[PDB]
Order: sequence, then C-alpha cells, then structure tokens
Amino acid sequence: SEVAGKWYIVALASNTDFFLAEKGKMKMVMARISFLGEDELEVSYAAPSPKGCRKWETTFKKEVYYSEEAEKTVEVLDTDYKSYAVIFATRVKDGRTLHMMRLYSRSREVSPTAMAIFRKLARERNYTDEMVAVLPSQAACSVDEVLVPR
Repeated sequence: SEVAGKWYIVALASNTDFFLAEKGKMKMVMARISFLGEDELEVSYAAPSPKGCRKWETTFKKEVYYSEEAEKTVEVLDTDYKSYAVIFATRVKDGRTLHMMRLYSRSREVSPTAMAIFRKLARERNYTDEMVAVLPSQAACSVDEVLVPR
C-alpha cells in the first residue's frame, strides 16, 4: 500500500546494442504509481528525449504483473516497499523478447544500499558493468498533477 505516489527510475541494465549505444544519452525517468483495488496499478511516466518530454501510462495487473497493451511482464525482484525497488521487465515486440532491469527510488539520490542490491541482482543475470546505466537527474520533464472529479 505504501508504494503509491512519486518514484524515479534511477538505473537500468540491459544488453541491447540500442541500449548500449544510447545509454549515455538517457536521463532519469519520473514515475507515479496509482492503485485500483487489489490487483491493478497504473504507472505514469515522464522522460526527456531528443523529440521532447515524453509522457505515457501503462497499467499492470497481478509479485508478477502484466500489461496486455505493451505485452510487458514485470517482476519485483527486491523491494522495501518504501525507498527502492528492483524490477525485471520482459517485453515482446514484433516477435522479439526484450529484457531490462530497472531501479526505482523515492529519492533522486539513490541510496548506496539500493544500488548495491541492483548491481548484485544484475550481475546474477550476467549484465556487465558496461550494461548498467546510472541515469543523470533531469528537472524539465515531470508527470502531470492528478485532478479528481467530484
């Protein structure tokens, strides 16, 4: 329950050439998590790009959650439900299975502890150090405020 609200995605791990070639351009992603009932959550994201701030939402349904839109499965590998979480994502895009690990943090300044667990679990899936991006902060791209109709 404590997981609602504002998070940052502060590190990534993957082995694609696309990620490998562009990880140096990547910036911290702002997220907001909102629950519907017991099994469903919607994540709202905001990330810079060379085409401008990109804003989008994904809805996941149940520590494995699934989005049919994005053909995306997410597993929570570790979390204190308060400060950080390590998420492993698997997506199917045009026949192709893509994987990425992400580190969520409540603070844009990631704790040593959280980073250490992320790097440990990354290394267990044979991500190298060249395959981990610690994302520079960005202040120009935010999730929107929520308006709740009366």
